[PDB]
Amino acid sequence: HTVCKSKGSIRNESWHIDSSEPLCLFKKNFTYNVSADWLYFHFYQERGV
Amino acid sequence: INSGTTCSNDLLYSNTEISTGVCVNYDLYGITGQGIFKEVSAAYYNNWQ
Ligand SMILES: *[C@@H]1O[C@H](CO)[C@@H](O[C@@H]2O[C@H](CO)[C@@H](O)[C@H](O)[C@H]2NC(C)=O)[C@H](O)[C@H]1NC(C)=O
Repeated sequence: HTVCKSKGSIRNESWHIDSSEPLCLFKKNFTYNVSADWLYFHFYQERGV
Repeated sequence: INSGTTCSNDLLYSNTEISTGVCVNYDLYGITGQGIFKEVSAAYYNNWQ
């Protein structure tokens, strides 16, 4: 399960347990407009990519 | 050694300088070919483009 820091009520953010950082291939952050109506996302894969 | 996800860019790809006048090999973002380069002022690009 995952909670959000915006006025948390009961539970806490905890979905994995890792004492060390494993080998990672991709990890990054992006920004967007905080005042919008909806957000669209599109995911797929082809030839292992 | 010779494994993991922690590598270095100390290979021949060390941010070489561009050149115009003679067609050279291309490795621009997974693309190959040859062709003369010509500087041109363009403003139809974006961040992800
Ligand atoms: C985030 O979205 C809001 C609303 O969609 C944008 O606010 C608009 O900005 C334009 C440009 O000046 C105005 O013409 C509209 O009247 C604004 N609408 C509202 C409801 O305020 C805001 O500019 C966006 N921000 C970014 C960084 O994209």
